[PDB]
Amino acid sequence: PVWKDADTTLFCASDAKAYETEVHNVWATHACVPTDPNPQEIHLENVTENFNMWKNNMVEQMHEDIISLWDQSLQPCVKLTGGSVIKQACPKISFDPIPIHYCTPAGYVILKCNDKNFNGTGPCKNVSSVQCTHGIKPVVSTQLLLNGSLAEEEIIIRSENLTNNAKTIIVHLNKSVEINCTRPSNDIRKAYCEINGTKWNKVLKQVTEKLKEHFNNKTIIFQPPSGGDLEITMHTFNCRGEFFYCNTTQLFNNTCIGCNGTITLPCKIKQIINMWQGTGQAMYAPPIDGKINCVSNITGILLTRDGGANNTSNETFRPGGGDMRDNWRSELYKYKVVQIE
Ligand SMILES: C[C@@H]1CN(C(=O)N2C[C@H](CO)C[C@H](C(=O)Nc3ccc(Cl)c(F)c3)C2)C[C@H](C)N1C
Ligand SMILES: *[C@@H]1O[C@H](CO)[C@@H](O)[C@H](O)[C@H]1NC(C)=O
Ligand SMILES: *[C@@H]1O[C@H](CO)[C@@H](O)[C@H](O)[C@H]1NC(C)=O
Ligand SMILES: *[C@@H]1O[C@H](CO)[C@@H](O)[C@H](O)[C@H]1NC(C)=O
Ligand SMILES: *[C@@H]1O[C@H](CO)[C@@H](O)[C@H](O)[C@H]1NC(C)=O
Ligand SMILES: *[C@@H]1O[C@H](CO)[C@@H](O)[C@H](O)[C@H]1NC(C)=O
Ligand SMILES: *[C@@H]1O[C@H](CO)[C@@H](O)[C@H](O)[C@H]1NC(C)=O
Ligand SMILES: *[C@@H]1O[C@H](CO)[C@@H](O)[C@H](O)[C@H]1NC(C)=O
Ligand SMILES: *[C@@H]1O[C@H](CO)[C@@H](O)[C@H](O)[C@H]1NC(C)=O
Ligand SMILES: *[C@@H]1O[C@H](CO)[C@@H](O)[C@H](O)[C@H]1NC(C)=O
Ligand SMILES: *[C@@H]1O[C@H](CO)[C@@H](O)[C@H](O)[C@H]1NC(C)=O
Ligand SMILES: *[C@@H]1O[C@H](CO)[C@@H](O)[C@H](O)[C@H]1NC(C)=O
Ligand SMILES: *[C@@H]1O[C@H](CO)[C@@H](O)[C@H](O)[C@H]1NC(C)=O
Ligand SMILES: *[C@@H]1O[C@H](CO)[C@@H](O)[C@H](O)[C@H]1NC(C)=O
Ligand SMILES: [Cl-]
Ligand SMILES: [Cl-]
Ligand SMILES: [Cl-]
Repeated sequence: PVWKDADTTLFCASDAKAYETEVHNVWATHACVPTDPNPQEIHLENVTENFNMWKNNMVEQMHEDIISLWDQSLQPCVKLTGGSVIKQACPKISFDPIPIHYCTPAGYVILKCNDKNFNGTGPCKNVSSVQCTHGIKPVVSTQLLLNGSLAEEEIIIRSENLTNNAKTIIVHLNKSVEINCTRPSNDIRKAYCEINGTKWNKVLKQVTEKLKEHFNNKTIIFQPPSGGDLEITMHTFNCRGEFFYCNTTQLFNNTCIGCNGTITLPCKIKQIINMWQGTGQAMYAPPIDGKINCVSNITGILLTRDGGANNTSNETFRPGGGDMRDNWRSELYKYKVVQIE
């Protein structure tokens, strides 16, 4: 037994099939080990550990991994960084995120919180020790968290500090909503996403009811973002190498709270991108021919609540995003690196 909170350089593991030209497979082929063929978490009886997803170095180390992965894979034709114009080739590559694991070196270990209602902050009773995390797809996106895990029971909200309106709110759905996005073949940048309105409006109600429990039964309002750049104002994600920008006004505004068809969101495949890894912009080539389709699971929402509403009866929320660290936080919340003393 015995341990103390600390961090160390982690290493990764994946099922990266060799020869596969998919850029996540080739990055994990040369940078990760094959996953443990025989894991085993030694359950710790009557233990109580304190976690903190918002102050966790694991998400920082995962962040630099995805920065590096994206930095070797999808290379932009022209990168406008720091005021420079570093040009390149931009071969249309194969893109499809693979689950990645994070495993302690000898001398350290990860603790996993098995409390089904754990919100990512503070005490946890059902603690267990693991050598690796689990298969985590590094899906880069804003507004909506796609292709992740779901809450095991009720809807969990996650925030470093709910009263602080500047701290991001992560909503962990206990049930996914299918997002189906397509770019029909022969405007080649014209695309759309289909969401079944009955599913979405239902879980959006459950979210608003759970959100009500954490704001003194205040009226909960869902409005679209208060301006900014397109990466924040629209649900942005990457599908088969193409950067999709989808207008989600029909989701935080169609407050059907004669409306339960299939919501069709408008989308544009953008070339000039505002990077998430930092710095500035990236210019990619026009989309590949053929039908560009990706069907993903909506498993989380990145929310931000308006400030000066203390003296009112409403709490308005808008979809957030931009810091991919919160995206990794959405799956690494239950994990925590401890060194054995
Ligand atoms: C977390 C921030 C990142 N950052 C920014 O400047 N921006 C501003 C930019 C527009 O304002 C949008 C950036 C974004 O999230 N882009 C994006 C790109 C592709 C896809 Cl697929 C996606 F889902 C999102 C966020 C720099 C800084 C080092 N970091 C703190
Ligand atoms: C604690 O979590 C583990 C993980 O599956 C499992 O044994 C069970 O859900 C919990 N144990 C108890 C005794 O409740
Ligand atoms: C989407 O969600 C369903 C049910 O929640 C699940 O069975 C399925 O495996 C998920 N798909 C992916 C790609 O994770
Ligand atoms: C999800 O959690 C909500 C609580 O906000 C609950 O009302 C609902 O029944 C749950 N649904 C599932 C499928 O777990
Ligand atoms: C998270 O859970 C802890 C312990 O149950 C509680 O003290 C804290 O207020 C919760 N935070 C949020 C944002 O729900
Ligand atoms: C009122 O606003 C301040 C910031 O201006 C914030 O610190 C405080 O938490 C708010 N009141 C409540 C009850 O949250
Ligand atoms: C949470 O936010 C409020 C509002 O600014 C602040 O007064 C309070 O100190 C914060 N809590 C912590 C633990 O920092
Ligand atoms: C996704 O949309 C395309 C185009 O509308 C359609 O052909 C396909 O059947 C849809 N799939 C799902 C699972 O909704
Ligand atoms: C919110 O409203 C419900 C009514 O369904 C009530 O039972 C509950 O106590 C209220 N919560 C708070 C924190 O006032
Ligand atoms: C999204 O579409 C609505 C119309 O439904 C429009 O008013 C809004 O400006 C669009 N969003 C952006 C960021 O342009
Ligand atoms: C949706 O929000 C936009 C502002 O972004 C506004 O044009 C429109 O009136 C809203 N829709 C509804 C039904 O209120
Ligand atoms: C709308 O929902 C009702 C049940 O609430 C269902 O019977 C009806 O078929 C739905 N409408 C459409 C067009 O699917
Ligand atoms: C949406 O999903 C619900 C299941 O929650 C289903 O009953 C309904 O028929 C779906 N509507 C459409 C238009 O696909
Ligand atoms: C989500 O997973 C599905 C199935 O693996 C895949 O087709 C889709 O492209 C993924 N979505 C994103 C945004 O990576
Ligand atoms: Cl191993
Ligand atoms: Cl060019
Ligand atoms: Cl309103």
